[PDB]
Amino acid sequence: PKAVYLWTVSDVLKWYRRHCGEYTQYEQLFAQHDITGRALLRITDSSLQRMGVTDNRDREAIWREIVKQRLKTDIMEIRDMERLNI
Amino acid sequence: EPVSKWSPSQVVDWMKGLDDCLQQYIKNFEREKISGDQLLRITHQELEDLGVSRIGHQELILEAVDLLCALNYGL
Repeated sequence: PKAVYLWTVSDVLKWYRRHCGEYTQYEQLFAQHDITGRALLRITDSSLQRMGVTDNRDREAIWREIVKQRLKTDIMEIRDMERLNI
Repeated sequence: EPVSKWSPSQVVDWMKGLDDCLQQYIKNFEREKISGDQLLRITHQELEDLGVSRIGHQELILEAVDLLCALNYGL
């Protein structure tokens, strides 16, 4: 399971389709804005708005997926780092 | 030298060490004469005005500034 910091825009769109699949109309905003993993770890609700996800409920749903992936990422990296110790 | 002291030419030399996809923005930073102090203070809106309309690209520049800022102040 490749770490998010290493995700290409392609890995981001695969992520999006898997988790935000019901909101497929915004998928191409992530391509157009060149959202890599590194950007995905930084963007905010405001970025999503600026990118073109104007609908509040759609935006909150996407934002909830982003936060969920960030938590998953953080946990798995901690688990990985512990295996290497130190 | 603290980053707040860098000249526009020093900011451009720093940018030249960043991702290949950000090299296209260098002409704009040069034209506008972005100094080290201005770079440490840079915002999403200033990047948009400098021609960085892709939010992915804005975030890569902001990531790099955040790292430079931490180094500057030895955090």
